[PDB]
Amino acid sequence: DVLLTQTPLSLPVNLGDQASISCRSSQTILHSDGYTYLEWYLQRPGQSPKLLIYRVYKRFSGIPDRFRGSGSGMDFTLTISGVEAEDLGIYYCFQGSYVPRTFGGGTKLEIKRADAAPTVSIFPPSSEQLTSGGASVVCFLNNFYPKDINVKWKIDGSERQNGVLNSWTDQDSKDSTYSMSSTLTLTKDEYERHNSYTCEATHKTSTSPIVKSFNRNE
Amino acid sequence: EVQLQQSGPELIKPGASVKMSCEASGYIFTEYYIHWVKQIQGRSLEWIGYVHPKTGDVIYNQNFRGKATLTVNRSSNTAYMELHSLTSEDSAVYYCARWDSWGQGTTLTVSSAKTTPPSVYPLAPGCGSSVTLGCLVKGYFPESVTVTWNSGSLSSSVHTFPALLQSGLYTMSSSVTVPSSTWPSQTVTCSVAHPASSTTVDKKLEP
Repeated sequence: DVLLTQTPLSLPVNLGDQASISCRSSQTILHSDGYTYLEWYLQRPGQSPKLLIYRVYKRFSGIPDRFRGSGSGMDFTLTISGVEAEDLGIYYCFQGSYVPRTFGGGTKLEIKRADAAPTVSIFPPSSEQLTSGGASVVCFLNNFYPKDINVKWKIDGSERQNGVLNSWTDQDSKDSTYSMSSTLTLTKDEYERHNSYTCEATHKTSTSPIVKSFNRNE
Repeated sequence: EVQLQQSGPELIKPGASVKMSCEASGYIFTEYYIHWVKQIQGRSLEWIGYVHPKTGDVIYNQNFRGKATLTVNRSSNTAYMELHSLTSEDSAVYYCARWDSWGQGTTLTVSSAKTTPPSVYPLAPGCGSSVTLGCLVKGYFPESVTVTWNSGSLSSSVHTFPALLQSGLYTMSSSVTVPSSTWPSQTVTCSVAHPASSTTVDKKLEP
């Protein structure tokens, strides 16, 4: 089978600047009929992949001229100049010269912006929830940049790791920030044996963590 | 113009089979190939095969031999793919695609767990000046759910956090940030829709 390898895996780029994506194949994509069936696709979040380029360079109808494809043999390149906000997504290369047909692993385009500290909101377990015998403490870490962030839970001043689950959003299409939700799930009995619950957000925007807490007796 | 309409999402027991459809319209069905593609976790793409529509001949990816069976119904402009002996590894989004256009995809979940309706709990600030509200959607199966805030009037200031697994079931949340002026002077409501269980839950968040 012919393997397609894309570099880089994630391409952070400023808007208006030029982005270049590499696609290298283990074998030559030149088919015996003289053609090279290499294609480029874009998949925006929540949508199906859409065709950008086919036969190495030919732009699909309705594709702006800032997308340009080039290459031959085993080396191919997709160039975007300059990047617009609607170009956010994952770019794949694809060969149709062999059986089986294969895709690249994908290149995630990322829009660069100024650093932003997260907005941290902590939520005690809803009273509706305690009837089930469990308690989930929710912490939202919204609209921060860059995407690398760390959350730490504390119960009565001591770090808690059991029962913590985290979910990260993709890059926001409007302000280019990232958000994160952290949930500490305990039993109702354990939740009521403790007073203070703390959500600590460690981000590169400060050497000190952002601390949001509440006291169960309040 | 060209359009491929795929069948709805599927929840199938392990070891059973399933057949998904791909209805084409807006062109001559016998003129263009219909490929089938598998996407893992919304990223890794794998080409399964295509079918010669007129002659019914099929070209397969050898890795999917014995796993997928591609057919067409020339009369109804529909392509079919049948997946046999399903395992949890077959859980993915399956696309049918012309060289020109792709289908919206068919989500397949392979699990013995049955459809589970979600528990919904409000997230209101405890006892500046933007206020962040939320709704926790916990313990549902399978994907997916949709959390709509104020009938969609609030969309820009919403964060939809992707679902994670928790004790074999899915858990997701959704936040909305509004001016402290808006709430609780005016009503803020999250609407959780879980089509797999035919469930709609509306929560009016209270201070």
